[PDB]
Amino acid sequence: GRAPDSVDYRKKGYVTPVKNQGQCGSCWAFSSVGALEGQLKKKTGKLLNLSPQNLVDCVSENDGCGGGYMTNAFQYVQKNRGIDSEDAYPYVGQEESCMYNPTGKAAKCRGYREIPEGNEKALKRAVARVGPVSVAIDASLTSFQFYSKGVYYDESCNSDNLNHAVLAVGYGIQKGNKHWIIKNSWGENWGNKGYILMARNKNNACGIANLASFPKM
Ligand SMILES: *[C@@H](N)N(C)N(C)C(=O)[C@H](Cc1ccccc1)NC(=O)OCc1ccccc1
Ligand SMILES: [Cl-]
Repeated sequence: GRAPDSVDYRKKGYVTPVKNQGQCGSCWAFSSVGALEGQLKKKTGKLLNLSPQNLVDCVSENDGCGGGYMTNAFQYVQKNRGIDSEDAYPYVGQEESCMYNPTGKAAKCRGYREIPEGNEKALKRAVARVGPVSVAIDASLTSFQFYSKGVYYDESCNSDNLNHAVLAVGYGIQKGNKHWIIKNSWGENWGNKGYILMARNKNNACGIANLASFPKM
């Protein structure tokens, strides 16, 4: 196909530093801003930390630290005509009243698109064509908690048990094992400096391609 065999948007400067969401159920907000940060770098050449807090406080269809959908975050940025920067709307790991200000607007959104349910070929073509893509996974296993290196594969991962939201920032192959390059929001001391390589084309391992989406900019 058109899509490269390997792409790593970290090497292209599309990916901001790894964040830590803390105990707040804001994985959906980190996943959403990571996809928007990628599109902002692609469309403008600038990499900026965007505000997950803006989403936690202001996306009324989501439950703040109580969880949320990435699609509701992209719909909010579009309807709201903006999202603020992290720097001036910082992450405080607790739900507060919405303090969105358009003077601090750092990005806009024109809606979102969904990858077809369970289609890893279509997720690869989207990551190649678009950039980083928001994904939901089964991150429930202790093997995931203690991940260090290599390509994560666990036969106990359940593609119908989506319980965490992360960001696919590329894909490739390592020691013969195809992978997705996944940015987590558990800080830089988790995983491989905050990243995990997750098995690719292993029958939608951990449900990586079951609820993937990206923003239009
Ligand atoms: C992350 N820290 N966190 C608590 N999670 C697991 C969520 O927020 C999940 C992420 C997710 C997204 C899509 C599919 C599967 C999992 N979202 C979630 O639990 O949404 C619940 C919700 C509550 C209120 C309004 C909308 C959704
Ligand atoms: Cl979602």
